[PDB]
Amino acid sequence: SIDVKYIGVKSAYVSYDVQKRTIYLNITNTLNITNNNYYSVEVENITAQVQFSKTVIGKARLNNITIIGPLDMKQIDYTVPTVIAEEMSYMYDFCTLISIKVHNIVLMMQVTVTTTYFGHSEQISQERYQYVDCG
Amino acid sequence: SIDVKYIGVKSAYVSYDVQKRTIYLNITNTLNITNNNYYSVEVENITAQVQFSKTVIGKARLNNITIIGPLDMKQIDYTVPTVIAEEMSYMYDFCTLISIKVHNIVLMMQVTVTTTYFGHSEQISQERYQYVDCG
Amino acid sequence: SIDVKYIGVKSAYVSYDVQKRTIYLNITNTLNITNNNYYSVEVENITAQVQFSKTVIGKARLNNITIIGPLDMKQIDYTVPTVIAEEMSYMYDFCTLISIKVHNIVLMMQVTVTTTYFGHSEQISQERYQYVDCG
Ligand SMILES: *[C@@H]1O[C@H](CO)[C@@H](O)[C@H](O)[C@H]1NC(C)=O
Ligand SMILES: *[C@@H]1O[C@H](CO)[C@@H](O)[C@H](O)[C@H]1NC(C)=O
Ligand SMILES: *[C@@H]1O[C@H](CO)[C@@H](O)[C@H](O)[C@H]1NC(C)=O
Ligand SMILES: *[C@@H]1O[C@H](CO)[C@@H](O)[C@H](O)[C@H]1NC(C)=O
Ligand SMILES: *[C@@H]1O[C@H](CO)[C@@H](O)[C@H](O)[C@H]1NC(C)=O
Ligand SMILES: *[C@@H]1O[C@H](CO)[C@@H](O)[C@H](O)[C@H]1NC(C)=O
Ligand SMILES: *[C@@H]1O[C@H](CO)[C@@H](O)[C@H](O)[C@H]1NC(C)=O
Ligand SMILES: *[C@@H]1O[C@H](CO)[C@@H](O)[C@H](O)[C@H]1NC(C)=O
Ligand SMILES: *[C@@H]1O[C@H](CO)[C@@H](O)[C@H](O)[C@H]1NC(C)=O
Ligand SMILES: *[C@@H]1O[C@H](CO)[C@@H](O)[C@H](O)[C@H]1NC(C)=O
Ligand SMILES: *[C@@H]1O[C@H](CO)[C@@H](O)[C@H](O)[C@H]1NC(C)=O
Ligand SMILES: *[C@@H]1O[C@H](CO)[C@@H](O)[C@H](O)[C@H]1NC(C)=O
Repeated sequence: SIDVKYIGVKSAYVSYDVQKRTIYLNITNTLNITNNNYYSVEVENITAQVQFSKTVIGKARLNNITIIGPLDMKQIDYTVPTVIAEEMSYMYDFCTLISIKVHNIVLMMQVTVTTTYFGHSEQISQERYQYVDCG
Repeated sequence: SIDVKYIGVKSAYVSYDVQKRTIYLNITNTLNITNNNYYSVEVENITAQVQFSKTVIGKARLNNITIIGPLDMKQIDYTVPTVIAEEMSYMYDFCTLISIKVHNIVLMMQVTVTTTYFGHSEQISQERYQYVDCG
Repeated sequence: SIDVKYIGVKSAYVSYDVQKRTIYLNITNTLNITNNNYYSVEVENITAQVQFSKTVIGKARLNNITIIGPLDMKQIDYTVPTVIAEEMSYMYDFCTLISIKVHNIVLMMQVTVTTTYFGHSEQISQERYQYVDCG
């Protein structure tokens, strides 16, 4: 949330990179670094805080009632066939893949019916994704 | 949340990288580093905090009632066949894969019906993902 | 949450890397490092804190009632066949795999019906994932 990077290959503060087939002959490198860093993140100052929830019921009739959670899956159908016939023939199935429901990165976080939240929360993702490398 | 990186190959503060087929002849490297780092993360100051929940019921009729959790799976069908016939033929199935429901990284975190939360919580993911490398 | 890295190959503070087929002849490396690090993470200051939950019932009728947990699996069907016939033929199944429901990394954390939470909690994942390397 402050100093988040995505760095492909090389990361450095001071880099004297030298690579194939070079001459580094009579150099006189000199450095003088002062890199102070003061972090005061998420410092808080609270005198009072109240999280109050009340429920009063009385002399009431509560008939057929449903409270359903956030995500519901019902009557979901995946009906993928694969019929292959061959009579005096040549078939060369190379790098053939059939992909059905699939995830890689799944993060859920208090997806509820009732929630009273105070504070800090976050979700950070960094990857190098690559599905198929079919050479 | 502060200093999160994704670094591909090389990470350094001061790097004098030298690589194939080079001459590093008469150099006079010199360094002088002051790298102070002060972290005061998540320091808090609370005098009072109350998490209050009450429930009062009375002289009430509560008939057929359902409270369902966040995620419900019902009547879910995966019906993938694979019929392969061959009569005097050649078939060369190379690198063939059939993928049905599958996860890699799954993190859940207090996905509830009722939640009273105070404080800090987060979810961080860093990977190098690669599904198929079919050379 | 502070200094989390994902570093591919090399990690260093001061690195004088030298690699194949090089001459490191008359160098005069010199260092002077002061790398103070002060961490005061998660220091707290509380005078009072109350987690209060009460439930009062009285002279009420509670008929057919269900409270269901967060995740419910019902009537889930996986019906994948694999019929292979062959009459005077050649079949070369190489690197063939059938994948049904499967996980690698699964972390759950107090996904409940009722929860009163105070403090800190998090979930961190770092990997090098690779499903199939079929050379
Ligand atoms: C630097 O090095 C080269 C070597 O080829 C030399 O000829 C030259 O006199 C040097 N200079 C100093 C200032 O040392
Ligand atoms: C290097 O940095 C320090 C930091 O104050 C300074 O006092 C000094 O003059 C600088 N130069 C040299 C040659 O040390
Ligand atoms: C708020 O400021 C500082 C904390 O950073 C502290 O000196 C002061 O007393 C705090 N206020 C109260 C009411 O505690
Ligand atoms: C509502 O009540 C009737 C009978 O009073 C019942 O048949 C029906 O199933 C109830 N509603 C639901 C959604 O179940
Ligand atoms: C640096 O090294 C080279 C070696 O080829 C030499 O000729 C040169 O005189 C040197 N210079 C100093 C200042 O040492
Ligand atoms: C190096 O850094 C220190 C830090 O204060 C400084 O006193 C000094 O002058 C710098 N230079 C040398 C050559 O030490
Ligand atoms: C808030 O500020 C500092 C803690 O960082 C402390 O000196 C002060 O007493 C705190 N306030 C109370 C009411 O404790
Ligand atoms: C509601 O009540 C009736 C009878 O009073 C019952 O048949 C029905 O199943 C109830 N509702 C549900 C959703 O079960
Ligand atoms: C550095 O080493 C080389 C060896 O080839 C030499 O010729 C040169 O005089 C040296 N320089 C110093 C300053 O030692
Ligand atoms: C190295 O660092 C120290 C730290 O204060 C400093 O006193 C000194 O002058 C620096 N240089 C040398 C050559 O020691
Ligand atoms: C809050 O600040 C510091 C702790 O960091 C301490 O001196 C002070 O007494 C704390 N407050 C109370 C009420 O204890
Ligand atoms: C509700 O009550 C009736 C009889 O009073 C019963 O048949 C029914 O099964 C109840 N509801 C549920 C969901 O079981």
